[PDB]
Amino acid sequence: GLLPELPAVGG
Amino acid sequence: SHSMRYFFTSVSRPGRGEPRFIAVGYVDDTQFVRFDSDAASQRMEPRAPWIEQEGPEYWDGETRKVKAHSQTHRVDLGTLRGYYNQSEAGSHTVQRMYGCDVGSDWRFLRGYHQYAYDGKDYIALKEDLRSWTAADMAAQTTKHKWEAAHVAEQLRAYLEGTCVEWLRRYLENGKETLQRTDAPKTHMTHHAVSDHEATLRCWALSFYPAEITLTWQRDGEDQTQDTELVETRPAGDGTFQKWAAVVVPSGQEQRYTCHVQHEGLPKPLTLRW
Amino acid sequence: MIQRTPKIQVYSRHPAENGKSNFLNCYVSGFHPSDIEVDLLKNGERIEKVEHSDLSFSKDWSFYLLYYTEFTPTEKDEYACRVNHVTLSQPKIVKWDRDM
Repeated sequence: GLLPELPAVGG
Repeated sequence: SHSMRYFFTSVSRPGRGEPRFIAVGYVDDTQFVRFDSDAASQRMEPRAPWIEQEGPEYWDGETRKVKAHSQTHRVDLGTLRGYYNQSEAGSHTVQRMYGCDVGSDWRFLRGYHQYAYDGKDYIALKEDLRSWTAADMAAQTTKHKWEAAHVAEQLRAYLEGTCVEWLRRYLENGKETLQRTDAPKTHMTHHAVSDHEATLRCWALSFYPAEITLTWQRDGEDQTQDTELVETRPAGDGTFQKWAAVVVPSGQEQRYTCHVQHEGLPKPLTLRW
Repeated sequence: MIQRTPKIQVYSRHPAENGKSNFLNCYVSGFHPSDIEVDLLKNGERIEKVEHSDLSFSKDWSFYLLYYTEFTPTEKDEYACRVNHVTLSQPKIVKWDRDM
């Protein structure tokens, strides 16, 4: 099961 | 020891449209899910029988999550094009891998979350799951952003908790395959290179997992010279293949032994011509 | 962007016997970027029913793909893998040897 919230490299 | 990993690749398409996005999920060396932005369904799709057990709410959730992942990578490509002062004309690639390992005890062992731009390290979560390796000054910007927003703690929560719980769930539901070792089917072949010399090749076929060691000895002593070890390759049915060869003087074939180490073998195997 | 050339292995899934159905594999690995053209050839002519795996990569970020087709080997028929990639001036052809 995937991460619920992926972090974006530019916030 | 077991692992769950997800791999993500996004390729920008400057000519027209949005990036090509491909996501794949693995338990150990078994791919179990995929998403492809160019496929028809636009859903997370199954790639192993044991995940098909999962009901509609799993597939809706994973589809929702994988699409959100897709958009993050699209936005990332834009962000990084700016950070690296690149034009809109070129195609570029972002890659991301994350996941968890559990030990023999089925308990959390290690977590990963790392990122590359155009095939070079960009940023990686370190083993402590509390700090970041930024390769360059572009990545340092992302590092300061992620430290201010407490991204590490959020990832840690998944990687030490939810990730391991999914892995455990999958290992049980797929136990018939995922917790079965397939020991290599071994044999040796003989190829006459001249009247004076011969190539012995030691084969390892149909093994799982992919991890394996093939070594040659002469008279019982590790030999490196005049050997050739190919990269382990997929058979296509979920198992793997590998070979190692040694060139020997003709008539001396009997001095040489191939040694095979694999998780599926209680004691290591020895072959001899 | 870095550019890594593909390593190529061409091989059958099972030990090859004439007249016995099998699978012909072309495994491409170690390459970057991901856009690559891979064809399986039967006596120089491209085979039409060729499938491939979903794009993934190794620890060092280099890509890998498996291209494959069902085939029945014979004594006479030549098989090969034709690969094109930005790292190559001309498309590279690797012939299927029986070993290997």
